[PDB]
Amino acid sequence: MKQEVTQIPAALSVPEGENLVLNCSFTDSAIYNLQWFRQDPGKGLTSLLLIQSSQREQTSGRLNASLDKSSGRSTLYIAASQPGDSATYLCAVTNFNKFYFGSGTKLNVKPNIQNPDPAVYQLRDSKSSDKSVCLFTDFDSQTNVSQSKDSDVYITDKCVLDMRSMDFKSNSAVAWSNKSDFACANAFNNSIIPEDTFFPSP
Amino acid sequence: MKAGVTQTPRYLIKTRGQQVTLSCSPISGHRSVSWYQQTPGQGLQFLFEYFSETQRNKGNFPGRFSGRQFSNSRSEMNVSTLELGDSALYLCASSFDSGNSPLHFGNGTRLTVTEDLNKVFPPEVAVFEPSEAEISHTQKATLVCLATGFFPDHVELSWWVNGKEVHSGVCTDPQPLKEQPALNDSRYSLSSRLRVSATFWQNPRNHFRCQVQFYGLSENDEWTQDRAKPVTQIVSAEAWGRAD
Repeated sequence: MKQEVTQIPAALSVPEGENLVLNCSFTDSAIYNLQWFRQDPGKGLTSLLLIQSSQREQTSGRLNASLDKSSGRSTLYIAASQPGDSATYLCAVTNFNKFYFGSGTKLNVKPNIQNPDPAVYQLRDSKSSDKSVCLFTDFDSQTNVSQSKDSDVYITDKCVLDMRSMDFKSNSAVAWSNKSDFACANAFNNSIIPEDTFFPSP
Repeated sequence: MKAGVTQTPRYLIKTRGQQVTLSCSPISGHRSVSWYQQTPGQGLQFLFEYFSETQRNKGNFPGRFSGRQFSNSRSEMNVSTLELGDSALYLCASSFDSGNSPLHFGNGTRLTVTEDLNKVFPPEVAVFEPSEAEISHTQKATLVCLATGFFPDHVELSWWVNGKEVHSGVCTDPQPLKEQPALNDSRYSLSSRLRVSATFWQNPRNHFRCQVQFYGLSENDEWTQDRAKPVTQIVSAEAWGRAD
């Protein structure tokens, strides 16, 4: 029979602190082990748990995974999620003479922003660039950043930075263009942004 | 600190029809070496596993994908007659025993197969200094670094402040954005932020550098275009703090 490994959800976005459930299933129960891994962007995989076919569960830290071999299932439980858990989580099984990986759960654990201060700032032009650059920053993690209506306006997704020695985390998205009919006042018009976002005078 | 799994080379750009050979060295004491291909469309797919110099298990790749293992457990794989769809992250994993012991992966060799080396461009890199309004409203100062117009996506961006590499206050996009989303040869852009206190930004002795390493053509690749050969290189931009 043909082994098929399935993982759900494909993507998971949750507030930090919440417990998480990652599901894996396999159609051929004749496995020697099941293994869970994380992978960060631009990196290889790190082994989290290996459950032998004769075992029902393994634990390490905040991670616990079960194996129900006859049912063809494993569940990974991540307690008390942290931003540093953000990664793609991969389930794999070892069969008699083959190895099979699921397609992954892409997990994003969002920081709790304690004092949102949403704003859109204009950065200074560079003397060695032709771009106009705008920064939407300091919004709550519930804010979603959309792409521009315009194909020559570039917008990145929210990215969280941590200023460690200040106990401070912040979200931001960058927009830029070298078109001339472009202003930071308009750059994020295709996103639903907070009504109290601060737009300083240029 | 003891070595993890090592892989060589880290980045390759090839044209269609060429061949490549990749190496992996296991963790000391691991004897099982496995190869996997990771693509966006097919995910991680098993190639083959070696133990004590012989292939123990194999996937479903055609015969133009091959491997081998030397007596000190180092392993090579080879791909001949390269196709565009061979572009992937080629991962090695070592294990004491793949049946009952964890797989330890390397960081991969990134291969890009392109129609033509004239598709390859290094990034342009620029830093954009903070907004005055940010400084007055928050007492913080965000620098932005943009790396734009590069192909393929073989870049590493890092920030350096007074010569030391920083991770606090930084966030770099996890993936780049395609400048022209519908085209297979599209050039890419990447953004990153570095946030400091207003007091740190206001000291003109503080120096900020955004570094982008780009892994490009080999000295053995032929180049006959007018523009500079897009070899492996660093492209950087910098700023100094300012009191006002």
